[PDB]
Amino acid sequence: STGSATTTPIDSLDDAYITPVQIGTPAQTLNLDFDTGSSDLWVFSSETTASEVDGQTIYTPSKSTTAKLLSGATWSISYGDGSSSSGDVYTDTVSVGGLTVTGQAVESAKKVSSSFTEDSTIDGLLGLAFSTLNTVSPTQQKTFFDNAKASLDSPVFTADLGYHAPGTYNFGFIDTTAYTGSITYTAVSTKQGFWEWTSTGYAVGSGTFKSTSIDGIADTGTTLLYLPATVVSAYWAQVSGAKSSSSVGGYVFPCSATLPSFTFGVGSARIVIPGDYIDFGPISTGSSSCFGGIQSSAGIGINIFGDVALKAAFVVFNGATTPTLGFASK
Repeated sequence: STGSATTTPIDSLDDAYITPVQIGTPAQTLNLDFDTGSSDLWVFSSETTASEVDGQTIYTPSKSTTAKLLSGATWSISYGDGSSSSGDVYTDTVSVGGLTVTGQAVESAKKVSSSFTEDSTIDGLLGLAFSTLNTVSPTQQKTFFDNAKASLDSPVFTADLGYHAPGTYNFGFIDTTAYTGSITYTAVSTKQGFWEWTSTGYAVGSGTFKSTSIDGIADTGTTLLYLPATVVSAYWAQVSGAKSSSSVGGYVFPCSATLPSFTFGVGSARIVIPGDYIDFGPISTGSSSCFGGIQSSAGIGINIFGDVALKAAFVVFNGATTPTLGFASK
């Protein structure tokens, strides 16, 4: 089997991407944030505290003939941005892009934090990291990918995120029309439950490439590129008037600037992030200070190749017995 679904930016900045997902029978279509940095499939639901729902589409298990309470199971998750959610669990049929899993754990939110409530465009998350991170207790549950894997033509999924445009998530096949040149594969460590890999270095603009190992995660659920402070300082030093602002919470730059590109290494290959991808616009409406898309990881504990980086590539998440990542230009 295979599946193929279009993923769409939620706003003009590409702050996140949503992908329609069919849950239940008859289908209830929710728009979920596919997150390769977490491992829970959770939804706004008929159980979510009413004051915490503001425009999201909800899953109502009582209207699904295939929903079953997963008795005794609960979940609770906290993300890197300080957001959180928790609730109980159903199993139900879940389809993405024509690929169906029966008996998928669908984590129904009873509580969500304010950042979720305030984002009317995101109806929940679909985690695509390793199932070792799934938060369901007392019986940990599998991700949609892990449940689909054995049925897929190839045990892979791919992320092809657009810059200010829709893109695609494919399951079970690699669309050889979707990228240019060849795919470079690199090793993955699953020790922390992430798609964790080591970049071979970076360049700023037309500058020389610096060979240096940067361990980090491929995380579709993170907007920005978070790298070591040395790397980030070297990038922003090439932008007149850029500075780190403790009041704003990262590097800002004059909206009048033209940003340089940023290159990262994948083995001997190179992915170039155009400068425009690094512009996240005014810090507040009408400001002439703009927020940067490359930020320091120093206060996180891990480097994160988020959407800024991943949208410059065609990315293969190879879930074979020994997982690997692949990157191609496009």
